[PDB]
Amino acid sequence: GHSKMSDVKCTSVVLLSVLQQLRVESSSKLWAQCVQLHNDILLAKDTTEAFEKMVSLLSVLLSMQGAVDINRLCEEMLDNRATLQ
Repeated sequence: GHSKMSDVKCTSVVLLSVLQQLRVESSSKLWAQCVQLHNDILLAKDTTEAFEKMVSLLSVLLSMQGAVDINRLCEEMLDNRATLQ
């Protein structure tokens, strides 16, 4: 059974077309541990602050994934997205 967001065309595509598109390469159960939750995150709040935070998770998670400096020098796409993302 689907917990939320049951067939809405672009469940498990949107964040793959943005984050892993260049940041995180391909196939990491590590990264997927947040790429799962992004699918549910689309109905978090409102279409902005939902999807926004769906990008948030992975940007923090990229640290354990292999990053040391990808917060601050990347906040230009999160904080200068939305002062929120």
